Amino acid sequence: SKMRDRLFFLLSKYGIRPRDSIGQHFLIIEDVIEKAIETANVNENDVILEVGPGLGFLTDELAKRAKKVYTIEIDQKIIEILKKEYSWNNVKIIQGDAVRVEWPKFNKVVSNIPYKISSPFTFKLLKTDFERAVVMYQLEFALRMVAKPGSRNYSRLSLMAQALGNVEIVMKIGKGAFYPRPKVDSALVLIEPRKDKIVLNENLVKALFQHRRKTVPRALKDSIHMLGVSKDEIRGIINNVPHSNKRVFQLYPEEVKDIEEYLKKHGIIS
Ligand SMILES: NC(=[NH2+])NCCC[C@H](N)C(=O)O
Ligand SMILES: O=S([O-])[O-]
Ligand SMILES: O=S([O-])[O-]
Ligand SMILES: O=S([O-])[O-]
Ligand SMILES: O=S([O-])[O-]
Ligand SMILES: O=S([O-])[O-]
Ligand SMILES: O=S([O-])[O-]
Ligand SMILES: [Zn+2]
Ligand SMILES: [Zn+2]
Ligand SMILES: [Zn+2]
Ligand SMILES: [Zn+2]
Ligand SMILES: [Zn+2]
Ligand SMILES: [Zn+2]
Repeated sequence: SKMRDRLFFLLSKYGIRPRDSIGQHFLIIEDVIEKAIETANVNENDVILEVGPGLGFLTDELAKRAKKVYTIEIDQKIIEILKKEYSWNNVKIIQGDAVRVEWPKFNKVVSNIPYKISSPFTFKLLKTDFERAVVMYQLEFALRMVAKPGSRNYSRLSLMAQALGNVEIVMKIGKGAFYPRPKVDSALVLIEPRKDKIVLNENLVKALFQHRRKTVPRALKDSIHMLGVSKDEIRGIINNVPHSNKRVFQLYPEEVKDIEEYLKKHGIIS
């Protein structure tokens, strides 16, 4: 393992630990890096966003092919290492939490995504304008992203992915491709924005999917009551909601949109 050795050499050169966070797993196989890049069709005109460059193995490959790369890294020591170890003309390193910082404009994402931020990063991405995202997640998370309405793992993530994106698992990635080796496989995921998006009210979606096992009427009565309004105000309106015979985890985007329009009509959503 050429690149695994390079990892050990760099780690010890700067005397740094393999992880700043329990879920840090460096991508250390060149063919997986190149597969991600080729899946994304990275070319000389692309502006790329990466999150968590680590010791910069994917960043390096991106920089050779892309017009510009923005890479977001929380750890200042990692950043110092990237700056000393590489010579790129076309990489802007953004210090901070990728979930919290403002993103530059980009047309593509090519990134390994730490599991700890997989969910908030993906919700943020789905709300941005991009042409294509090729990202690596833990396999179970990727399977959540492509779950179908009514499956056990269909969640708010699944709904928004279906509503806003076209998502494909391109392949599994073995745990052998990272150091340290994770306990589970990863997956390479391709995301493109839907041309005809189903744009859903985020507060409604969160309210419904708080307790996704609940019936649609119960989920709404409970969530709206907890906002601070009397049950008496909303009981009859909620009892006549469309798709009331479903549990929330069975709802298609199209059905959530119906609920939203009904709720706006009845003064429950502003
Ligand atoms: N495994 C893959 N490369 N799948 C490619 C999907 C391409 C995508 N649906 C598009 O509209 O461009
Ligand atoms: O701790 S690693 O398996 O995300
Ligand atoms: O090509 S990278 O090593 O600056
Ligand atoms: O493909 S998993 O079994 O490493
Ligand atoms: O996309 S919103 O539901 O976080
Ligand atoms: O909260 S009021 O509408 O009874
Ligand atoms: O069933 S809803 O799309 O009218
Ligand atoms: Zn980091
Ligand atoms: Zn190469
Ligand atoms: Zn689980
Ligand atoms: Zn619950
Ligand atoms: Zn009460
Ligand atoms: Zn329905």
